[PDB]
Amino acid sequence: TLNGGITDMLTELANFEKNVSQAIHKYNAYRKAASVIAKYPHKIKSGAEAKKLPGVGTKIAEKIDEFLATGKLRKLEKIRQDDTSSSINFLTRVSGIGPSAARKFVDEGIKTLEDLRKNEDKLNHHQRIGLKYFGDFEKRIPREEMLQMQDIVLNEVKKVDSEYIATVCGSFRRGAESSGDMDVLLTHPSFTSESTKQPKLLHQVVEQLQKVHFITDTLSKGETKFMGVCQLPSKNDEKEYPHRRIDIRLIPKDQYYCGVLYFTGSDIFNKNMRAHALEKGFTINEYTIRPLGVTGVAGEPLPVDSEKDIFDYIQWKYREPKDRSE
DNA sequence: CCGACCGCGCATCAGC
DNA sequence: GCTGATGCGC
DNA sequence: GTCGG
Ligand SMILES: Nc1nc2c(ncn2[C@H]2C[C@H](O)[C@@H](COP(=O)(O)OP(=O)(O)CP(=O)(O)O)O2)c(=O)[nH]1
Ligand SMILES: [Cl-]
Ligand SMILES: [Cl-]
Ligand SMILES: [Cl-]
Ligand SMILES: [Cl-]
Ligand SMILES: [Cl-]
Ligand SMILES: [Mg+2]
Ligand code: NA
Ligand code: NA
Ligand code: NA
Repeated sequence: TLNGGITDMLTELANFEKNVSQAIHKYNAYRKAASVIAKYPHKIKSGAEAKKLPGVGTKIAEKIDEFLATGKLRKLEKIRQDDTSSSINFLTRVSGIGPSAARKFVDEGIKTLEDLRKNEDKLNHHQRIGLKYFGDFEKRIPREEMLQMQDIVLNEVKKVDSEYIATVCGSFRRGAESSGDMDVLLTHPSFTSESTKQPKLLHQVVEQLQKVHFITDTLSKGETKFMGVCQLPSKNDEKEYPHRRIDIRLIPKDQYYCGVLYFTGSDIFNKNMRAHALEKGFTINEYTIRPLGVTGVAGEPLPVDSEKDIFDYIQWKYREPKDRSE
């Protein structure tokens, strides 16, 4: 919040480039700058001071001067007044509707929450659930509620097979007092990078969760990735809790650390760390860390027995989850 | 300059 | 049916 | 939009 004005501005510019301009790199450029400045322990007094941080170049430096001077940015004021941009931005807030779909809907006159509702026939399954819970997915989840959700999931998973290990990751694992959703890493001895000794490993869990009415909907589902909706049970006479987004990722047991590193994030932190890995000659995904051969082709998985082993490989001092919130 | 910008699962489409 | 490109998301 | 070679 120290530099909240500036970071909000950069985020708005990032989302604009992503949703309207469909310019992913400009999007990521603004995000990075926002991230670097959010972490900066001083109240920025000028663009120049900001340019000193990696990620802030000449352009963002100017915008920061304009912002610090007037408390606003013309580029944004104009964008806010543009109907197409505003429409596209709004629609992209529905889960399942990205930049393309949003622009197409607008081409059909479907630009508001009202238009989306009377045109359900024009939405795929995911987008349909996104609209249904449009308001709920906008609410944050207090950590207290994340703890109740954690307890349900672990206990339910345990009932299916005592050997399943479910680990809540994402911002929750990073210690956040509130999370946008719940992220669950799931492992089972029958599933290793070596073999899948038992089928329906993810299915059984999803099934058990739906049975106790925890999982309410399904956006998408595969052998290793589940993307849906869940809701805590409410007591007698009390207003029921909001529906929450939930992701469940089944990863080979023997590749847990690369998996938990990945799911703990943050997303930006992962991008920076993977980028750094490359510079050091490695490549990192959710399954392994491999060296980059002379020809650039990835080599064989390197042995890993902790998240720290991954950090060491790329010559980075270990960073506890709570400090990976970039 | 100017090329790189992390890496991957699922849903959906077009071409065969 | 399949493979691959594209959208969307984590 | 920013950066490093
Ligand atoms: N390499 C990558 N990894 C990624 C990426 N997007 C997401 N992720 C990883 C890291 C996230 O923590 C994790 C969960 O995804 P989530 O969106 O839930 O992020 P949280 O950190 O939990 C913030 P919250 O608002 O939900 O509290 O998935 C990506 O582009 N590239
Ligand atoms: Cl771009
Ligand atoms: Cl503004
Ligand atoms: Cl691992
Ligand atoms: Cl791999
Ligand atoms: Cl921590
Ligand atoms: Mg999350
Ligand atoms: Na800079
Ligand atoms: Na969306
Ligand atoms: Na998530």
